[PDB]
Amino acid sequence: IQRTPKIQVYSRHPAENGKSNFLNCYVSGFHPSDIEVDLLKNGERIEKVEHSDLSFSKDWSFYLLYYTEFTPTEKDEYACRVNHVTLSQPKIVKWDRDM
Amino acid sequence: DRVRSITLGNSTITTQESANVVVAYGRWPEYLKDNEATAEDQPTQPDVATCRFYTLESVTWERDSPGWWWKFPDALKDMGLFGQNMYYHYLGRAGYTIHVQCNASKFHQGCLMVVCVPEAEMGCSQVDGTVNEHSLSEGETAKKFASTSTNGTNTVQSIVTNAGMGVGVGNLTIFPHQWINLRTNNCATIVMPYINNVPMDNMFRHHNFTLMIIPFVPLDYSSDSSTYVPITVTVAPMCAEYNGLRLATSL
Amino acid sequence: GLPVMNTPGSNQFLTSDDFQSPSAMPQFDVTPELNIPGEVQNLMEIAEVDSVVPVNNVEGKLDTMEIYRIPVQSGNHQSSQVFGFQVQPGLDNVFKHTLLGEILNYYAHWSGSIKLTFVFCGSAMATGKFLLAYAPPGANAPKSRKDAMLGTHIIWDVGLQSSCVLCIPWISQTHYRLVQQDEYTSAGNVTCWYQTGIVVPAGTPTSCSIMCFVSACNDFSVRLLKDTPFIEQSALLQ
Amino acid sequence: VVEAVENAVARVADTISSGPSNSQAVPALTAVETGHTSQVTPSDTIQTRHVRNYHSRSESSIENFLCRSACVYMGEYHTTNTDTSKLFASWTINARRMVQMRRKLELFTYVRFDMEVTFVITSKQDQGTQLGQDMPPLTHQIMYIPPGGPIPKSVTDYTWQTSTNPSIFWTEGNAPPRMSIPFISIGNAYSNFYDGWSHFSQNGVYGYNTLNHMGQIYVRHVNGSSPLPMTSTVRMYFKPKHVKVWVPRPPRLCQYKNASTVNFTPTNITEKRQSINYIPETVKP
Amino acid sequence: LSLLYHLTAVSSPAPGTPAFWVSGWLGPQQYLSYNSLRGEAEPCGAWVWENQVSWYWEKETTDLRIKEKLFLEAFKALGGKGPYTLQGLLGCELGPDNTSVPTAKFALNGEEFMNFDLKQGTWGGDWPEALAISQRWQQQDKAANKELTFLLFSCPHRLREHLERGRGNLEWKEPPSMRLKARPSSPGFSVLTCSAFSFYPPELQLRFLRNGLAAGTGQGDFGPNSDGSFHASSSLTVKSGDEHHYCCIVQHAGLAQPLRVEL
Amino acid sequence: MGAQVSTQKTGAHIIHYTNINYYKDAASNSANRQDFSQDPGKFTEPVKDIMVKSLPALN
Repeated sequence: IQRTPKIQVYSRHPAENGKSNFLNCYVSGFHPSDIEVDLLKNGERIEKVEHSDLSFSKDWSFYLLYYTEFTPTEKDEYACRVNHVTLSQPKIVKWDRDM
Repeated sequence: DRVRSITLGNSTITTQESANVVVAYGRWPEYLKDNEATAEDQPTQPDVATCRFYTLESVTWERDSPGWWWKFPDALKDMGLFGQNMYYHYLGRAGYTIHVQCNASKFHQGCLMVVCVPEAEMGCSQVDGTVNEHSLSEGETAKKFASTSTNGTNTVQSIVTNAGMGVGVGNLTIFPHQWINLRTNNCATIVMPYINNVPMDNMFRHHNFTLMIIPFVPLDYSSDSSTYVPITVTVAPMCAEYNGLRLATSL
Repeated sequence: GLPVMNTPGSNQFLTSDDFQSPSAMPQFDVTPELNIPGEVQNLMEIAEVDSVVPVNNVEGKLDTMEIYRIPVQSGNHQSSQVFGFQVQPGLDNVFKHTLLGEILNYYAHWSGSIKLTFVFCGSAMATGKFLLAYAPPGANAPKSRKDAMLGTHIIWDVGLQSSCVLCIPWISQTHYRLVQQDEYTSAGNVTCWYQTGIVVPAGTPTSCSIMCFVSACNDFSVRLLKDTPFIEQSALLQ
Repeated sequence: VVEAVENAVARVADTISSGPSNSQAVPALTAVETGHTSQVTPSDTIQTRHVRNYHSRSESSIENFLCRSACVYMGEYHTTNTDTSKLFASWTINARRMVQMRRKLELFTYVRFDMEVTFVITSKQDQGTQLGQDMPPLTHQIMYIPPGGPIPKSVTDYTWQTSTNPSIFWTEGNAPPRMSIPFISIGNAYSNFYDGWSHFSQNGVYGYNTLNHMGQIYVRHVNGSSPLPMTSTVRMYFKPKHVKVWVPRPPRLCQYKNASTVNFTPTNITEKRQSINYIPETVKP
Repeated sequence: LSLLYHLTAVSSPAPGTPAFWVSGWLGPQQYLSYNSLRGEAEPCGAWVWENQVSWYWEKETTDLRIKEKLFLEAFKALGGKGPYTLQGLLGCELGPDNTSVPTAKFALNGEEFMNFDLKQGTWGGDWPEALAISQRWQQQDKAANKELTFLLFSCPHRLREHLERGRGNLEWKEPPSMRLKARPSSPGFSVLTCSAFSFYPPELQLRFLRNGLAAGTGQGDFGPNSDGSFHASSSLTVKSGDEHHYCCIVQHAGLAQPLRVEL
Repeated sequence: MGAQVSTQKTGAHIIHYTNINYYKDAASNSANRQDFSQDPGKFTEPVKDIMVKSLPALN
């Protein structure tokens, strides 16, 4: 009775610098009710971060999406850190400006 | 007049401080008759490999002990071939002989009640809650009563003055019972027939009767006497029958 | 058709009636009868079984087993009473929750004689003698052994046999008494005293306990069914 | 033809005369360790006269003790509402919601009997800002559904056709309805106590709710009427007959908590008094 | 078109989190949000954009509270030790013209273990836990008839109301934006990647073509946005060469024809 | 016509009634309020050896 999460970080609008954009971190396929999701700007934990409702799919696996507002820049990076019951150490996923 | 011997199978029990023998309702264990049966297959009767004496593990009577209880069956499910026949069959049926043993010197004092309660349905410590199977029985190990109210979780409300059933403990003499008075006797014997509202039943799902041992007068001695006083229980099935042979179940 | 006339009591529902009635399941084949041990035919069979009496119902011991033990010790205590109580098998606190007491509280009238068995639970080396006395109504409770010896009494000697029976005989002006007893249907009282004392050798405990059981004799009967005042609810689903 | 039947009256034992005694017979000495209850009368301890006793134990028989009708269920339902669930009454059949008959029956482990059921139905007009109407007499339908039959979804359901279910139609102002039921159980007797589980792995449901399985009752108005709201109440009464019981038990001491389990709050053994020697004085000037 | 409700209850909740919460879905996107820390439903203001005066939101508050107390009662019938999570999927979906089809399934610790049958109006399963919980829910003595009418007269009625009450909020249709790029890989290889942003209908088809011959679909990743729009992605690792030949063709309902995408 | 005549319950120190059964099921009959049988020894003396009450209980 255990399912390890699955992480996907992306952006709503295309990543060209100067334009306002939405960075999204989408976790899906995990069956505890508890999970720790945070956003990082080159390690800097973003303060203003909103979330969505904690719903589940038809296989009774939960999914949750965090979204933040930003603007892309060639210099800075973005990442999503997650601590979980299945994870021995928190996973950090680096945001690709294409995926 | 106070010496007695009981032989069953390849086992025998002797006593020199017996009071008498209680037959639960004047009925001895019997086999099932043709004009009262319902299952059509031919039953098996081991008749000497299951009808014999098994000894449980002992408990230690201390100065402040509330009491103990065991459930039957499910206390003999690991006892030789009587336990194996339980795992392979769907229906079973048997009577019992119970022998309780506790000896002390002429300088000790105390009094125990030994009682067999049919269908001792027990209540939970949380009124809107449910008990566990582990909370009701532990096989060969005894469960313990308490002196005050228990809180726990999924446990039996085991204050001894209510006997875990919501009744007055002083009225349990309505059931088949004996007393052990340390100044009079050192053993108790009860012969119990098969009691149920159906002719046969499954032995893993239904606890037929409960054996309770409760000290009404606490144990006492003075200043050089033995402090360790154990109690031992020994049970023998009688007229055992089984029906419904298939592969072995698992728990 | 046939001329008839309706009498008073028509179209009423009396709880204690017994008339024939139509069956809702015609020609239903019931399960055969099984011969189960322990069949009951009369509630008087239950009241004839002994049950332990909570004589020590004092403050602070109502929820412990100590409520069942009468204390008794060695030494000079011939001036102090062992115990005493009223004979009210359905009203007194010491009797109303026993088997006999719980059966009587379903009725209004009772009659017959009672049995009180007493068991001594000391060591095998202790000896003693007791005086158990019953006094019919008409005077106050005896306050010494000299007064108590005037009623119906037995002198109990402790030995190999550990139990002694005091039989309370039916002595009354009416044929029945009320389960809810008043001054007019009093029954008397019972008391216990030291007759000779308790003597023990060295190496034994000096304190001991006595227990008391109650039951009914074979001339006992009850009548006038009623509801019992011990159980109650405030709403359904209970 | 006429056949005469004889009934044997059974009275209590008489008292025989006894005189003084000095011997080795000791009826007053015994041993309670044997689990045996002594059978001694006053004739063995005192001097008694001879009495011819005429008292009878007729009212303590099991039949006369249990053959009394008592309430086991009480329910309400409306003629019109905005819920569609208050328009009928329905419940599962058992004698465990009211404490009097429950405690009376629980004095025994196994019971077997037939039953006589009686219903008491009363209506009333709900309080409102405007009364005054002319409504014909109300008629009520009572349907018994054995375990496994279809369930009504509303008060206008096809299931009310009662093609095979037994049903009762009753008009107000008449005698209360009544019907007899035989002993309907798959076992050889009803069980008030069951120390077991429902599943062979020793888990699931524990206790009495594993063995009840005897159907439900539904009750409705048949008029579909009443421009002004009204309310009806139904009470059910059971009365066993041709009774047999087995394995007496000690009476219930603690109060009940729910209908399914036997759970309880710990209670005292009895009430207190001043001392172990206290008896009140009643002969005072 | 189908109305659905996802209900979740936990036995040992974390501090600050509700012990029971519900989410409503009218097809592909959500329109309801409920929890036990507040006790009332909340819309999104994007389906009817009109607060029905206490007759659509005070009507759902009651049955959601009933479900809350039922799911919380469902935990006192389990004698086990470890924590528990109870999930429920309840709703309906209308047929061709009439005759809605209902749905009621439940799962314990991530395994579907019981459902609700209508001809008897009872909850049912085969595990011991299913029977215990179903017995405790039926002892509530009014719960069977209430859910039995929740699934045959309330949700189909709400569905027929919703299909024409905010009808303009059902033709959400946006053409997705294509961003096809490439990035390095292991020596000799390179990863192409074609994405799609802000497309309302969830259905979307992607594929890789070498010059005019399809080379597969790769791996399709899907992710919702914080407004209802969706994001799709596909990638393919190929040789270092031919990277100027590939043209991923994307077809979408918001597109009039399968527009080709060029690097 | 299948009539049963039996004595009524009176006291001590024209007295019988008549009954007819009308239904085909025995569950429809009246109660058996006139059966008076006793057996206390089943619960009061459930011992294997007899105790004669005049001799000592033990030895």
